[PDB]
Amino acid sequence: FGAGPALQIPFPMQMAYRFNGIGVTQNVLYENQKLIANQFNSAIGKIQD
Amino acid sequence: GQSKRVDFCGKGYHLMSFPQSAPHGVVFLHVTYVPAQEKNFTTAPAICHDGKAHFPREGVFVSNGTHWFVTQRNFYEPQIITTDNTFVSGNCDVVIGIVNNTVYDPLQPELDS
Amino acid sequence: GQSKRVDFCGKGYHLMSFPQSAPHGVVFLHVTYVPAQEKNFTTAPAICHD
Ligand SMILES: *[C@@H]1O[C@H](CO)[C@@H](O[C@@H]2O[C@H](CO)[C@@H](O)[C@H](O)[C@H]2NC(C)=O)[C@H](O)[C@H]1NC(C)=O
Ligand SMILES: *[C@@H]1O[C@H](CO)[C@@H](O[C@@H]2O[C@H](CO)[C@@H](O)[C@H](O)[C@H]2NC(C)=O)[C@H](O)[C@H]1NC(C)=O
Ligand SMILES: *[C@@H]1O[C@H](CO)[C@@H](O[C@@H]2O[C@H](CO)[C@@H](O)[C@H](O)[C@H]2NC(C)=O)[C@H](O)[C@H]1NC(C)=O
Ligand SMILES: *[C@@H]1O[C@H](CO)[C@@H](O[C@@H]2O[C@H](CO)[C@@H](O)[C@H](O)[C@H]2NC(C)=O)[C@H](O)[C@H]1NC(C)=O
Ligand SMILES: *[C@@H]1O[C@H](CO)[C@@H](O)[C@H](O)[C@H]1NC(C)=O
Repeated sequence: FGAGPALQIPFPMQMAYRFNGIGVTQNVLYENQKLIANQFNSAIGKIQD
Repeated sequence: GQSKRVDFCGKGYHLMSFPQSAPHGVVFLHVTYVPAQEKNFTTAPAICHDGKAHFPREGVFVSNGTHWFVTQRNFYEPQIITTDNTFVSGNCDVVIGIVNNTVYDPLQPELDS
Repeated sequence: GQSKRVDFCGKGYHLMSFPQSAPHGVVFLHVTYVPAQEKNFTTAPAICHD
């Protein structure tokens, strides 16, 4: 959305792209989706605290 | 050079730049690539072949309603999903959104004839 | 976007960021990837086959 028209994508499928962008394959996110989501939520809560 | 920094050298994916002298300054003409004419497709994190999960190597799985193709994420170039397009990373039990489809083997038809 | 600049947007491999307005400023929440639970292995530059 910052380089042209906004192209919709599911958030897990976008986190897959952002994992690929750092050198980690897509299956790492897809197989550990629940753990990654829980870690993200816990990190946000700890930021608030 | 070509910069990957977002919005550093123009709105869009930077292609190149041209300098021009101006009174007491410089003028950069930023030539950039902007996507256009979007189209909506049904997508899938992975495709479940026989007892295996296939993820696209460099691309994304889309569907035109009936068939499943693998394309590049920045330009609609649908390709038939084969073994060279994807890679196997286990079975179809841990991926949420895995879709049943056939991955065509590029070697077996030639070997059988 | 996603930046490959080191330590520009957090300690680790940058994944994403979220802006939040604050009085007379902006607060970025940087979501990054950090390796953990390392293990030792024996490595080799190349492998000689036939
Ligand atoms: C989705 O794409 C597939 C593959 O291109 C289309 O199937 C082909 O359609 C063309 C055009 O009618 C036919 O000549 C081919 O014989 C079809 N191939 C097969 C294997 O059936 C399909 O029609 C497309 N679907 C939609 C809804 O556009
Ligand atoms: C994709 O194909 C697999 C083939 O195994 C399907 O899994 C079977 O689904 C049937 C119907 O629900 C069950 O009776 C079988 O027990 C399943 N087999 C196994 C080995 O799990 C799966 O449901 C298909 N997926 C979709 C979305 O249709
Ligand atoms: C990998 O091996 C290194 C040594 O090559 C380990 O480093 C040792 O760490 C212990 C515990 O702190 C120290 O007592 C040793 O003196 C360290 N050795 C050296 C040579 O510095 C390291 O812990 C190993 N890593 C893992 C994850 O097992
Ligand atoms: C395993 O490594 C050894 C050591 O480099 C290789 O043995 C050499 O083989 C060549 C070719 O026959 C001989 O000229 C050398 O004298 C051998 N070296 C020694 C120290 O005996 C061997 O080829 C390697 N095997 C494979 C399959 O790569
Ligand atoms: C389909 O794509 C168009 C652009 O071609 C987009 O504006 C629209 O929101 C999409 N329709 C949906 C998501 O239902």
